[PDB]
Amino acid sequence: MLMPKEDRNKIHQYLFQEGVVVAKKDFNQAKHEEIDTKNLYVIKALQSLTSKGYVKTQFSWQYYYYTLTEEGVEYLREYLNLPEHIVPGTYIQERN
Amino acid sequence: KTPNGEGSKTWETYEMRIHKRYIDLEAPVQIVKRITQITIEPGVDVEVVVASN
Amino acid sequence: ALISKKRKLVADGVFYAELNEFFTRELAEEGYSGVEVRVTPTKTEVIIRATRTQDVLGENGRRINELTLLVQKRFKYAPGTIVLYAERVQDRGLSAVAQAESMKFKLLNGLAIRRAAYGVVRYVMESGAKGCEVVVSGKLRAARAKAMKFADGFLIHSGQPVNDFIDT
Amino acid sequence: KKVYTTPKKIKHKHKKVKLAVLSYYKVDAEGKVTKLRRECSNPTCGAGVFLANHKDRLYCGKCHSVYKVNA
Amino acid sequence: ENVWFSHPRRYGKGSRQCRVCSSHTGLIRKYGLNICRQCFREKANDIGFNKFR
RNA sequence: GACGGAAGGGCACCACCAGGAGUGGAGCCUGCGGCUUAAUUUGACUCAACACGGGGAAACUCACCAGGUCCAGACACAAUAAGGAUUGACAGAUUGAGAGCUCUUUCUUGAUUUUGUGGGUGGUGGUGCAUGGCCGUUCUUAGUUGGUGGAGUGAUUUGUCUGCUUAAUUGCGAUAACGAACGAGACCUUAACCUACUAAAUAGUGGUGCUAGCAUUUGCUGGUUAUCCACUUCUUAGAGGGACUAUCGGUUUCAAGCCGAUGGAAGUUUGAGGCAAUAACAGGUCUGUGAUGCCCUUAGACGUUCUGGGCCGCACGCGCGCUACACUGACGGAGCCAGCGAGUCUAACCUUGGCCGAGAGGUCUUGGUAAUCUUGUGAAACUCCGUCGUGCUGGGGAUAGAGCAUUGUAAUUAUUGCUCUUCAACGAGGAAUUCCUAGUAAGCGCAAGUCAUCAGCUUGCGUUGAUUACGUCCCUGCCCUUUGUACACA
Ligand SMILES: [Mg+2]
Ligand SMILES: [Mg+2]
Ligand SMILES: [Mg+2]
Ligand SMILES: [Mg+2]
Ligand SMILES: [Mg+2]
Ligand SMILES: [Mg+2]
Ligand SMILES: [Mg+2]
Ligand SMILES: [Mg+2]
Ligand SMILES: [Mg+2]
Ligand SMILES: [Mg+2]
Ligand SMILES: [Mg+2]
Ligand SMILES: [Mg+2]
Ligand SMILES: [Mg+2]
Ligand SMILES: [Mg+2]
Ligand SMILES: [Mg+2]
Ligand SMILES: [Mg+2]
Ligand SMILES: [Mg+2]
Ligand SMILES: [Mg+2]
Ligand SMILES: [Mg+2]
Ligand SMILES: [Mg+2]
Ligand SMILES: [Mg+2]
Ligand SMILES: [Mg+2]
Ligand SMILES: [Mg+2]
Ligand SMILES: [Mg+2]
Ligand SMILES: [Mg+2]
Ligand SMILES: [Mg+2]
Ligand SMILES: [Mg+2]
Ligand SMILES: [Mg+2]
Ligand SMILES: [Mg+2]
Ligand SMILES: [Mg+2]
Ligand SMILES: [Mg+2]
Ligand SMILES: [Mg+2]
Ligand SMILES: [Mg+2]
Ligand SMILES: [Mg+2]
Ligand SMILES: [Mg+2]
Ligand SMILES: [Mg+2]
Ligand SMILES: [Mg+2]
Ligand SMILES: [Mg+2]
Ligand SMILES: [Mg+2]
Ligand SMILES: [Mg+2]
Ligand SMILES: [Mg+2]
Ligand SMILES: [Mg+2]
Ligand SMILES: [Zn+2]
Ligand SMILES: [Zn+2]
Repeated sequence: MLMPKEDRNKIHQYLFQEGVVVAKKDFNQAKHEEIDTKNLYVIKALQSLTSKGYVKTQFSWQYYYYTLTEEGVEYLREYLNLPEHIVPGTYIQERN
Repeated sequence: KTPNGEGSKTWETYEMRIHKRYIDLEAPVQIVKRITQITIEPGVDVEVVVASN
Repeated sequence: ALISKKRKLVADGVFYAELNEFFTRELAEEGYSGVEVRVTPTKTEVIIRATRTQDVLGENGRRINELTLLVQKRFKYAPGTIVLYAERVQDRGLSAVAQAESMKFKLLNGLAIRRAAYGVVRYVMESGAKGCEVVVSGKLRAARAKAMKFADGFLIHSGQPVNDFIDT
Repeated sequence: KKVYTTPKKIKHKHKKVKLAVLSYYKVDAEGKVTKLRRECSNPTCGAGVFLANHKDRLYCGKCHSVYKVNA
Repeated sequence: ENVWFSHPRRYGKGSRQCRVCSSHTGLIRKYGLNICRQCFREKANDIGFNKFR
């Protein structure tokens, strides 16, 4: 999908530090939770990612519950140019 | 009872029963912080409201 | 807040019904059998009752860490107000939810319809159950759909104890 | 039902032709550069954009619709 | 950047949709559940609605 | 096995008798067919299509029709391309249009993309005669199969039954069958009963203070929320109690059971429901589903979106309902009686009270996230007091004109409410046909569902409350055996 570099870089930055990105299947919204871009700019960004691996997708009641896999860790590390030994989301804070 | 319009016109009903209690207890605040962490139960709402004013 | 009890208790049932299908689709390959929810202040408890909890836990807490994030990032919970607990179900072969998922994985691997049905009826009746039946509908080497009744045991079909003693 | 036996109706999309856009300057030797097509006073794009003069009207392509600059 | 493509959808059947499959026919507005009547029966046991009478 | 204008037995008011209110006749609301149309989207056709798809369609919904946009064609490969591979836009032109859709034009945007191949995605597209699921129906009637042992060379049969008794394959019993599994029954929910239990300022009463009016000899009728206490009779519902055909009198050879009386809140399975087997249908739904095989389509789109129109058009036929054909009634005052319910958070729901207005309604505030406020939903039929006096009348309110308002961005094909005026057909409905056995039929209104607004629909509830059976197989039709068959697509 044709989208500017400001909108796409706000998605992959939020995807790496959190792991879970959800988006209700509802258009002409353009303002949703914790992401500045449109609802359309979130869904088609990661739907471009599903056909090459790197992410797992479950539908779940029109809400699009997404799941990052271990292969998409290397792709977002090269994209954002973040250094190694910092993997957020996988390691638990204290016990559980 | 049917998803389509064909068939005899059979209707289907459902019900959910809601039960509600309230107990007035002139209690000190020390036993208030104990009674909330005890007697927990799923599907049960526990509300504590301010006094008569 | 400020929701009437004729709507809040209904929305709590929608909350259970919404999480029934998602933890069925996501935890399909882990032997899902049903959940229960326990709401307490400062910590909401959702018990994940499955057959195999190591695959739910994953390698040193990676999959169960994501399942807590799948809930609170859409349902608008604060971070740290929801904990999902994994629990292994007791006596696998007594709940028909996990045995229905076992029918799906045998047919996707290429196993025959007669052997996959007979393997479960021999498993349920030896697990300590009173009776079981397996009904398979659809086409079975045909262009026209049929139905077979693989029943074995003591099964009643009418009345109140149907709502208490069988899982469908 | 829907064989679409309507008339011709020749319609197409836009072009966005790649002409020599940045070949329009007035450079001198030793050493000054006199820039034609004078800029705007837009406080969002500071001294970077230009204006196109068609007929008694200078328009900014960066801003979308309505900013009237005349010369 | 879209003056077009929008329509007032604050009322009627097209204003809302079912939270199960986005169906517009046979929807329940009562009790704030918004389930269509075909998918309500498959999930009535999950919510707590049972058949007594 | 099916079917008999075959026999025996049994049952049903989706069957009939004794009846009740009807429909069919009239207007109108709505659904279907037909006709018409740019489109009048399309399923369903005896029960088991037709006020059905929860379908009370102004946009949306909608799939139809006439036009204009958008890519939201993932990714892979190849090619073009930083000297710009493509995005956006004013004014004018153009367009229904303040869509740059395209064009006159020259700034913009930066590889996120474009072109082609390959492959996906979407579809209320086709196929329910590829299906899953769910429902309807055959059966709302009592049926339904295995283990082992008998009969037969076998298909099969016995068990699963001559008789008697029940709503029932219910049982008593009889017996090459003996013991079991389903359905029925049981169970569950609700309506009825407990002057007993645990309790209640979110349910009520009594008493004591204050206080208003009438009689005044002590009274009577009301008001007032932490004044002050007691109680749980009603109302609410936790745990329980309670009919079991009990007791008694007859009847069948005892026995299962039936009938009558008394007692008792209740003696038709206490009344009414929920659940409801085996086998089956080319029953219905691909238009509930991101449940789905296959096929078609995939960009001047059978994707999606916007504007407008349609689904409401019509010489005619049918179905379900509404209002009526009055004086057991209309009309005007007055009497004034319920239950099942439902209601607003990051908003605009149910509405009391006070003003304005003939009404519709408007306005200012308040209570209630609810046994609290709306709400005692002081609803209608009804009851009283009057007018009316038989005349298509004052019964009937269809049709049609003008105006005032509400809902909504938008109401023209009048959304709907209100006021004036118009005031037709219809004088008890032919042949036929539907529903119903007690607080049921019928009359009556309310709430809820769909809902921004609109039922004349439907799901529940309450008020008033009959006549006539307590049977039979005559008609329609269903079970059990016996028998006939050239039927098995029965
Ligand atoms: Mg039984
Ligand atoms: Mg029963
Ligand atoms: Mg074409
Ligand atoms: Mg619209
Ligand atoms: Mg009679
Ligand atoms: Mg109408
Ligand atoms: Mg009609
Ligand atoms: Mg039509
Ligand atoms: Mg068509
Ligand atoms: Mg069709
Ligand atoms: Mg037929
Ligand atoms: Mg029938
Ligand atoms: Mg109806
Ligand atoms: Mg269509
Ligand atoms: Mg020019
Ligand atoms: Mg079929
Ligand atoms: Mg089917
Ligand atoms: Mg044998
Ligand atoms: Mg027999
Ligand atoms: Mg037999
Ligand atoms: Mg009971
Ligand atoms: Mg009492
Ligand atoms: Mg049956
Ligand atoms: Mg259908
Ligand atoms: Mg439909
Ligand atoms: Mg379907
Ligand atoms: Mg073309
Ligand atoms: Mg072409
Ligand atoms: Mg072309
Ligand atoms: Mg338009
Ligand atoms: Mg229209
Ligand atoms: Mg009179
Ligand atoms: Mg009167
Ligand atoms: Mg009265
Ligand atoms: Mg308020
Ligand atoms: Mg009350
Ligand atoms: Mg009253
Ligand atoms: Mg009266
Ligand atoms: Mg008729
Ligand atoms: Mg009503
Ligand atoms: Mg209504
Ligand atoms: Mg009878
Ligand atoms: Zn500018
Ligand atoms: Zn749905």
